[PDB]
Amino acid sequence: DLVQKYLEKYYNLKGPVVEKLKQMQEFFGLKVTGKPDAETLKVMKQPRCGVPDVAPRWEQTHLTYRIENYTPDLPRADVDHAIEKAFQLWSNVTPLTFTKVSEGQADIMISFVRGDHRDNSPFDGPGGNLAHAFQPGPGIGGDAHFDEDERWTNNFREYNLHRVAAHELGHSLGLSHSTDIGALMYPSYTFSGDVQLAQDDIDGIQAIYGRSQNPVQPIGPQTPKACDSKLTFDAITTIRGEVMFFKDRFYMRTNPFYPEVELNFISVFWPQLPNGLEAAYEFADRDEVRFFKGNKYWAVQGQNVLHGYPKDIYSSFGFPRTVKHIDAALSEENTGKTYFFVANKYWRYDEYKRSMDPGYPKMIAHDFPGIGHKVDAVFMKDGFFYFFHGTRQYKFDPKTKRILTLQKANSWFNC
Ligand SMILES: [Ca+2]
Ligand SMILES: [Ca+2]
Ligand SMILES: [Ca+2]
Ligand SMILES: [Ca+2]
Ligand SMILES: [Cl-]
Ligand code: NA
Ligand SMILES: [Zn+2]
Ligand SMILES: [Zn+2]
Repeated sequence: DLVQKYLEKYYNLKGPVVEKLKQMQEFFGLKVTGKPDAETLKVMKQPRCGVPDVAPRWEQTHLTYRIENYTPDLPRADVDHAIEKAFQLWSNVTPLTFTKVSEGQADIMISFVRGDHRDNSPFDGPGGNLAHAFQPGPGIGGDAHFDEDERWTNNFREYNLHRVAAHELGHSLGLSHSTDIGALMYPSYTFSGDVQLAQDDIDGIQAIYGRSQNPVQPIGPQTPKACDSKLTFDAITTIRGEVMFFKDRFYMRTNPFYPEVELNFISVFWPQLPNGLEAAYEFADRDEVRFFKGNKYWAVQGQNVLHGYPKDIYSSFGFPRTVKHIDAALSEENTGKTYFFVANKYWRYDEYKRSMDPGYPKMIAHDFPGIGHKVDAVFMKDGFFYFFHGTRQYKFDPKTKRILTLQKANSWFNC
């Protein structure tokens, strides 16, 4: 149905359907069954690149491009900047250079087109297929087509032209789709903060064109792996009955439809949150989650961020200015007491009085023996405190002040 079309378009489906569906589920990290479960269908409905997921190089490293026409969605200058900046991402990590040409036939011709546009791959109206591009070669080789039926933006709203152009131009240069959800070359549209090459993208492009001569040696964000025993966390919170773990740009949480873990961008839920969260907790009575970075914090109700945030922590919680960031936090459901961990110390805040309890830079070591003097992340579940510090997870009883178990940080995951 949807399944048959998707597999035909993207998995070269000419039961052969069952095998193609398994291949699709493998690609997207779904449970490989060959059957169309609700998550599989969710993925199939995601806006994405029109290039298939299943099956060279420009000879020269100096390439030209031409923007044949411009979407009325944005000023021409924003279109030029979005495309220029996309070429720049790839040229930053290779010897490739790109020159914009204003007439004639370039290596890479860029256009905005609707439906049928004369190359055997028609677009499909708003959503679905957002764009496609052709592998290196003569004629239409290199060319990138954007579906004009999309609403193109220059910000976080769907769909950011710069983000999609960086992906399309990857194809133009010889790349194919990645299974890494952190990569620009992932098939489905994603957006998180500033568009950048993941390490997977850098590795893939350099394996075709080589490294740049820049003494830096540009690096990109690596995508966390749930079953990597070296996995550590930025922050963790309970949220409406489940536990969400945060690392860099991503959240992880258990999910029956994914064998190890559901891993996706934080921006799927909360685009306005900054990159690199430091702590998070739920205030259950207000149906609210709060995220901390530096001296600022953001409040959130389900998938929506509240107004007026960020707010600073000094005015809101009454920390002294000496506190420059918080390391971890949890709010205990039946008390309204929030514990904020800051290096080797902790504070207790009363949410209903909206002030710190008396007596409160206390030492973590005095009241939480055995977990060490620093906390990466913490949450509460069934009255226990689950402290994370590096690769180590402590299940700590606040009643007896004892460490029950000590496991890997990734132990909640089906590994
Ligand atoms: Ca479309
Ligand atoms: Ca061309
Ligand atoms: Ca448009
Ligand atoms: Ca932290
Ligand atoms: Cl935390
Ligand atoms: Na927390
Ligand atoms: Zn693509
Ligand atoms: Zn086309």
